[PDB]
Amino acid sequence: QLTEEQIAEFKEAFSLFDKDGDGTITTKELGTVMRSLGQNPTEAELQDMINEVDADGNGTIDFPEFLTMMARKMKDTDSEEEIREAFRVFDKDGNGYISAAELRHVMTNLGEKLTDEEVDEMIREADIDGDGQVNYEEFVQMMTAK
Ligand SMILES: CN1CCN(CCCN2c3ccccc3Sc3ccc(C(F)(F)F)cc32)CC1
Ligand SMILES: CN1CCN(CCCN2c3ccccc3Sc3ccc(C(F)(F)F)cc32)CC1
Ligand SMILES: CN1CCN(CCCN2c3ccccc3Sc3ccc(C(F)(F)F)cc32)CC1
Ligand SMILES: CN1CCN(CCCN2c3ccccc3Sc3ccc(C(F)(F)F)cc32)CC1
Ligand SMILES: [Ca+2]
Ligand SMILES: [Ca+2]
Ligand SMILES: [Ca+2]
Ligand SMILES: [Ca+2]
Repeated sequence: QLTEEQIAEFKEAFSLFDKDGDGTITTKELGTVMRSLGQNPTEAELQDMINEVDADGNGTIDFPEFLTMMARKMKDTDSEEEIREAFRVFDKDGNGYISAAELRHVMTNLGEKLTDEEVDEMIREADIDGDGQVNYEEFVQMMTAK
């Protein structure tokens, strides 16, 4: 079940979307985060994404709704392609490995300022074989909660 550590981590993640700190993520905020990741949704696709997670139907996502979404899990059968595309946003040089440098660049473009200690830790926790990098297989497992 949801650990307290995961809750604080998810609250941190929540703040990457909730730019203005008003406690809700709007389509505008979702749009700017997606664009920072090289994605380009239309105002309509942005609305569908919010509506899939919007529980009380008020058009925006508050922390409980985000936590709920984040809390839940699915198998790798759940669009391996989405995972593939996400991997590609990190693996900027296309070599098949996410380096600490690549992880840092992505985070910075997202507006998250990590030190060296934090980047290595994020890497260390996803790294299975111990080479200090995250390959696609390691990435998949991080995502599929297994
Ligand atoms: C001031 N100092 C700034 C950096 N933040 C957290 C750094 C990134 N971070 C992180 C890194 C290592 C170990 C735990 C965590 S919590 C966390 C949760 C989500 C994200 C995310 F957002 F990337 F998904 C990033 C982090 C801690 C406080
Ligand atoms: C049922 N299953 C669960 C719901 N979604 C998963 C996450 C929802 N959502 C989303 C939708 C489409 C594509 C990517 C994403 S990531 C994401 C990030 C933030 C939010 C935001 F902003 F709303 F918080 C909503 C989403 C897929 C379908
Ligand atoms: C639950 N247990 C811990 C979580 N995962 C590893 C998560 C590593 N990870 C991370 C770690 C702490 C805080 C936030 C994040 S988000 C994130 C994003 C990219 C990567 C990247 F790019 F390196 F792969 C790794 C992580 C492994 C299983
Ligand atoms: C428990 N089960 C719940 C669902 N997933 C959530 C996705 C992984 N994720 C993550 C992992 C550990 C700690 C914090 C986070 S927030 C986060 C932010 C970005 C990414 C990234 F990298 F994709 F950009 C991945 C994650 C984790 C495992
Ligand atoms: Ca907001
Ligand atoms: Ca809502
Ligand atoms: Ca790479
Ligand atoms: Ca590795």
